[PDB]
Amino acid sequence: DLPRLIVYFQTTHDSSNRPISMLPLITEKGIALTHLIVCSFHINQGGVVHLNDFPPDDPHFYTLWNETITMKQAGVKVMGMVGGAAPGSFNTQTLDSPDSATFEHYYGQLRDAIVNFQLEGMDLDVEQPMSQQGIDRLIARLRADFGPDFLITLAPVASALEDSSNLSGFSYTALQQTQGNDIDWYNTQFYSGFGSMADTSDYDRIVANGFAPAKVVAGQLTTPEGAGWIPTSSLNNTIVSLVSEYGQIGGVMGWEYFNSLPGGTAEPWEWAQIVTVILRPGL
Ligand SMILES: *[C@@H]1O[C@H](CO)[C@@H](O)[C@H](O)[C@H]1NC(C)=O
Ligand SMILES: *[C@@H]1O[C@H](CO)[C@@H](O)[C@H](O)[C@H]1NC(C)=O
Ligand SMILES: [Zn+2]
Ligand SMILES: [Zn+2]
Ligand SMILES: [Zn+2]
Ligand SMILES: [Zn+2]
Ligand SMILES: [Zn+2]
Ligand SMILES: [Zn+2]
Ligand SMILES: [Zn+2]
Repeated sequence: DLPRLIVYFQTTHDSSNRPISMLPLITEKGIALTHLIVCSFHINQGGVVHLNDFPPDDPHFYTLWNETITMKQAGVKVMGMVGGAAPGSFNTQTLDSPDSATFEHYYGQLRDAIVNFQLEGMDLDVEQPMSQQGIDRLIARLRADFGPDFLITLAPVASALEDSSNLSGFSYTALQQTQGNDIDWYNTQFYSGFGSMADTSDYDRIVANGFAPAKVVAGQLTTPEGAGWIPTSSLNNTIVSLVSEYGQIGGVMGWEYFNSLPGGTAEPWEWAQIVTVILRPGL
């Protein structure tokens, strides 16, 4: 059900090392959260999968995993993301390995984490180069093992869907051609210099390059701690225009939860309330 409202949840504990609850996203009024992406999972050569600084089964994450059950009860799909800023998950030592046993070993760890933590999807946020063969295999294998209703997404930077600047090495247009039916949507990063939601031009260019609006989620920084943040009012103006063109867009994702403007660390759920008013103004 479009539009999706997706929140990345990377910072899991506050400055006092206390868990940050994800539950206000379902308990505070006026939020239509569709997906919560727990991140960032890391594949480590010679190691075990980590969620940020600890293995996901560590006591550090007891509160997190307990809360995910409640999120799912409320109708939110809980996914993981592997990759992001920290290199190591998609190189020739791990998931891009040309050694079959090495690939099976690290892939098996990812598969096992998905099963053990009862995730409903996986976002492959590839921010270092990975071969075409490697990404194609990973997606096809995930699809093979987890079935057609498991969610598989990627997080291209916006220009990577416009035949331009790309963090991932492989081609997203080639990927869409060969594995597009296995990919539910693209968490498209309109920030860091790679694209802008301040007008419709970038989103329209991506659509014209063969990526359906239903599969292009407009990614947004939730704070100006980075490059390319825009006010939600600007986001709204652009989305109104896009909807007039396409009827339905893929939705919006936010990087990342805990300190989101306007409410900050005190009230980080206010972002999701505002974006819900943008995407579903009749709710
Ligand atoms: C919930 O937390 C308890 C610790 O109080 C832990 O034993 C249990 O495994 C947790 N549940 C999940 C799904 O992680
Ligand atoms: C979005 O923009 C339209 C057109 O300017 C406006 O009517 C509406 O108030 C805006 N919605 C939100 C949630 O800001
Ligand atoms: Zn460790
Ligand atoms: Zn990132
Ligand atoms: Zn990113
Ligand atoms: Zn189905
Ligand atoms: Zn396929
Ligand atoms: Zn093109
Ligand atoms: Zn407030």
